Amino acid sequence: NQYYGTGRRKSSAARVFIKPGNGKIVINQRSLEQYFGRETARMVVRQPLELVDMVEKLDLYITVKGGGISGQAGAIRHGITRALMEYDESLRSELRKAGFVTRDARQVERKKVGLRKARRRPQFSK
Amino acid sequence: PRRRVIGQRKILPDPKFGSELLAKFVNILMVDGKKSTAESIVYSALETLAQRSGKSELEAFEVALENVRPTVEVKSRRVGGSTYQVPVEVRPVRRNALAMRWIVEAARKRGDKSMALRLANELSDAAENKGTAVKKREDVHRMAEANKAFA
Amino acid sequence: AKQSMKAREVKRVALADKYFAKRAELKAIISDVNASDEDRWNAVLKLQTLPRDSSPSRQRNRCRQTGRPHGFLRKFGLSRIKVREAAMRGEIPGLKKASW
Amino acid sequence: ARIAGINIPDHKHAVIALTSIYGVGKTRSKAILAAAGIAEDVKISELSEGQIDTLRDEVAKFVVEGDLRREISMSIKRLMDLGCYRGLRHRRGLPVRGQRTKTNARTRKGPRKPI
Amino acid sequence: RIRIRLKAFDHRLIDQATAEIVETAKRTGAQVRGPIPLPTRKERFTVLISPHVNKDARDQYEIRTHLRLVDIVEPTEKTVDALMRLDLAAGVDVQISLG
Amino acid sequence: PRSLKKGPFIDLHLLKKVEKAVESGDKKPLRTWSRRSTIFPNMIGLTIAVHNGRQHVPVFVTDEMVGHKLGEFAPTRTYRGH
RNA sequence: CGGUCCGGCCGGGAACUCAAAGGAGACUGCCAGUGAUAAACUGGAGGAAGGUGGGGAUGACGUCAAGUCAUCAUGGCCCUUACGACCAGGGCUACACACGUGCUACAAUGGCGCAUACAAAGAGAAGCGACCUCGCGAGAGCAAGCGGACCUCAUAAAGUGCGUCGUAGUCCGGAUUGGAGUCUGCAACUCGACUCCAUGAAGUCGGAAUCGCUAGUAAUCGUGGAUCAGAAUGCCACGGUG
Ligand SMILES: [Mg+2]
Ligand SMILES: [Mg+2]
Ligand SMILES: [Mg+2]
Ligand SMILES: [Mg+2]
Ligand SMILES: [Mg+2]
Ligand SMILES: [Mg+2]
Ligand SMILES: [Mg+2]
Ligand SMILES: [Mg+2]
Ligand SMILES: [Mg+2]
Ligand SMILES: [Mg+2]
Ligand SMILES: [Mg+2]
Ligand SMILES: [Mg+2]
Ligand SMILES: [Mg+2]
Ligand SMILES: [Mg+2]
Ligand SMILES: [Mg+2]
Ligand SMILES: [Mg+2]
Ligand SMILES: [Mg+2]
Ligand SMILES: [Mg+2]
Ligand SMILES: [Mg+2]
Ligand SMILES: [Mg+2]
Ligand SMILES: [Mg+2]
Ligand SMILES: [Mg+2]
Ligand SMILES: [Mg+2]
Ligand SMILES: [Mg+2]
Repeated sequence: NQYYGTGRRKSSAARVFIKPGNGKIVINQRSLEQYFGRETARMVVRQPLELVDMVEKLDLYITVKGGGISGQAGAIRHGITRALMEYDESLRSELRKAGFVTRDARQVERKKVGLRKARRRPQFSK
Repeated sequence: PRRRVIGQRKILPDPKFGSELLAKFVNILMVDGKKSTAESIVYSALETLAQRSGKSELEAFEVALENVRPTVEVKSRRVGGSTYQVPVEVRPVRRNALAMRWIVEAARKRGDKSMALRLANELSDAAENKGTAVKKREDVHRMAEANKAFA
Repeated sequence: AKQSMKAREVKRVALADKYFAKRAELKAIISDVNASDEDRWNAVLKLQTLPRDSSPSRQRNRCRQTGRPHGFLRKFGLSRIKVREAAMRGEIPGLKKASW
Repeated sequence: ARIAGINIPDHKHAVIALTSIYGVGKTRSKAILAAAGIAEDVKISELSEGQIDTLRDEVAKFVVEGDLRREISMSIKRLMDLGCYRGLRHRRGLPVRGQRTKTNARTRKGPRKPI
Repeated sequence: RIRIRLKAFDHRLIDQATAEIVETAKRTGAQVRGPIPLPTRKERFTVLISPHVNKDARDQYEIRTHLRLVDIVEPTEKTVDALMRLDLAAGVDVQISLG
Repeated sequence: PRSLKKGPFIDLHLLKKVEKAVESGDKKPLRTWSRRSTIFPNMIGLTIAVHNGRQHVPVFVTDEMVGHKLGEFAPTRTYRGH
């Protein structure tokens, strides 16, 4: 018996599995410190496990593919905040109050014609 | 903007400590989006300062920013046929936004060998009321009393 | 373009595709490794006597309708303007105006 | 310190220090210190003396300060004194390798120079 | 097994052309493996419009080659024959492939 | 430079002409409209005349020139100075 | 689940990411308040998305006799041993100077050397050309694989860790010049890109005046494509940090 999530940040797709346990964190068969560089990424990957009091009770299996180093952090954040709504469901009001259920609908914005970047003009003379 | 009165946006907290004050300060140290080296330089200098002052690591910062928050400053009007400066008071947010910007504008003008040292010096000096930060503060804070006849 | 240029192209392509047997049996002897170093000097003097236009480098893709040399596209076969005038009428299949 | 014609500074490392000669960069500067059995983060100071006694043997099998400058300023004068196109671009003082000179020939033409 | 590609430009004309193959295999026998939606190459093109001098005015067109693929597991004689009986409307390409 | 393993370039109409003109000796200046040939060592001591864009320019070829191609003694566009 | 060379590889499985067809979804629809009882607007509840959710596509009547007769078609006019047509070699690339647009820097938030992770969107038969060997390196040698979610191009770089460096025209910066080479190509002299060995200029943040940007935005980082036998620091695309 285990519960499941799925989250999408910028260009990533996390995939999270929750079991009751002691606190193990495995990502692509790596321990949590072996994958991520910065302590803010280790913060944001953990954040909703700290928010509710469920660090100790549960272990989790995580697979993530494609994206950047923030994409595969916000993706797992959205993944766990989905996957804990299939655990007790009265976590939902406080996760929503905390602002973790909303999937960020931001994405890279394309380059148009005659614009040297997405909105940067070229220069100007008279 | 002309019409839409708009909101000051949210921010992540700091990685290490837990204060949303430092979230602007790690951002103002930055060039070209690399927030990691900005997160590293600041958490080195906020240990070197925390050793040199003998205070706690979070508490060596606010009581050196206190000496560089202003209280009033000028803007410009020209209502009639004459430019006036005007001493207006400053808002509680732009207070800190000016404070954390003067320090970093100063700390890229020293002669040391590293950014950590250039910011630890610049915080110890503005913790002892000397330096290119509080001298700029004296200039801004004196252009109110040189213009209090305008209001 | 002018009415002579397209005649020059349909005179060039015939030679360049007719002599295609000899200019893959001179470059073989030239750019080989173990061949004769005194036949590699006659197979380089034949290559300047096969006629100059017979060469698949010496021809720009003219348009299939007008004759405009610049602004080609290889896939359609028509120029920069005569792809617009067909694709905004309907003669090229699947060619809807893109946005995304 | 005095190695192969002119002196070499001592405070710099061996690899960065040997480039002070005219005619060694960071390829021959590792060729010498790997064909003479020396490390690469010891200085000219705190070496020994026989190490210099064999380093001076290793360096002078190339062409160095005298020979390089005489050969280069031999070949330049030879290219001048025929009528070669590199010769005319030498003896006019204009770029030689086919640069655009409607603007921006400044490294050959010296300074910016009004009429 | 016997696999067939379907390429087209229009997904109201690829779907009838593949339902008239699944309802040929499932009328001469059985064991078709459905249509499987492969990737869709979008060959973009970007041209100018103005005949002389306007580098900041462009039209952008695309071509979206729709793929499909259909497998056939256990073929009889009439199962392979009633497929090569079948032609399809123009716009759709096929390429039969045993294995 | 060329690839070496193709050997040097020379036209046939100048190679056969120069092997005839050595073995007939005359220093009547040999003219050519082929300014792309690598000058060969048995062309040492000849008066040829390469095209430049307008007319031939005469070139008396010595030992020193034999690496180069025949263009580099015909400067192409005239220049005097502003 | 079971074997497992600890490589979803191999029996298997249809769950899941994902690939695509058809649908559900957002309407100021809902609770409150200001309103001229209406039009609306301000907050907040539910929701993944709040008021046009974020971008694109679409440019009214018309204007400056705007821009090209040199894409093509054209009304009149001018030429017809020439203003037509074939060929070799030159020319658009010259340079005393001025202006406009971009790239690389002037360095410690950074040079160099070693190890180490995470992308997206494209392209390919006269084509993309992995493996293996020779070469210090561009690349030649041999010959599988692929009309491609199969095979290639293809390694992402910024980053993270450990060193070295110590404010110098510098191990900063790569301009310019010499010697030796590789490839496509009938042919790189005027004129090709690229790699190695040398050379190491000008420049320490830039005058008056001016330019772009309101959130995945500006700022930096790499990759692909079109045109193309070879040849863009521009053009058009997509993502990474933010
Ligand atoms: Mg101007
Ligand atoms: Mg302009
Ligand atoms: Mg605005
Ligand atoms: Mg061409
Ligand atoms: Mg040197
Ligand atoms: Mg070098
Ligand atoms: Mg432009
Ligand atoms: Mg609310
Ligand atoms: Mg709301
Ligand atoms: Mg006009
Ligand atoms: Mg005209
Ligand atoms: Mg016509
Ligand atoms: Mg011609
Ligand atoms: Mg031009
Ligand atoms: Mg200027
Ligand atoms: Mg370094
Ligand atoms: Mg290609
Ligand atoms: Mg090898
Ligand atoms: Mg350097
Ligand atoms: Mg070199
Ligand atoms: Mg200087
Ligand atoms: Mg300095
Ligand atoms: Mg190309
Ligand atoms: Mg971007």
